[PDB]
Amino acid sequence: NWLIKWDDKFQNDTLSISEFKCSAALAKLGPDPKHPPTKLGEVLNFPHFVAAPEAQTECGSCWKLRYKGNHAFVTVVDRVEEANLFVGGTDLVKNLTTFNGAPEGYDWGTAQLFSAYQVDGSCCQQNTGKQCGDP
Repeated sequence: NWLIKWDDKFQNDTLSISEFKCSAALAKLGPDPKHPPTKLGEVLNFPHFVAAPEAQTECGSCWKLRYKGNHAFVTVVDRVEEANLFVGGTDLVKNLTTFNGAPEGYDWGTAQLFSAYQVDGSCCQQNTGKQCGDP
């Protein structure tokens, strides 16, 4: 029963990574794992980013989301404290939750997902060593 809502925060390239509750994990999620990104725009997989609840999702984890016949791979970069809720960047959500031209999720602002599950971080461009493939 995952929901997704959208918020411009998660595609705001200019925001300091300090503004996200996953800031420590974000520091390690630049294209150089030694030189922290300072801004959200520099983090791997930007802007397919979501806030998601602690315990259910780990900071920096990669999740495959499905809506109808669409899917996306998203990095958890912040927290919301509502169970089963993702809040994603506007364009991410708009694209995931458009069905045959109708931006269902975006226009309503909340959409229910068909499914969400964590996948290997390579799906979110992280250097795990593995190939994303087709999870």
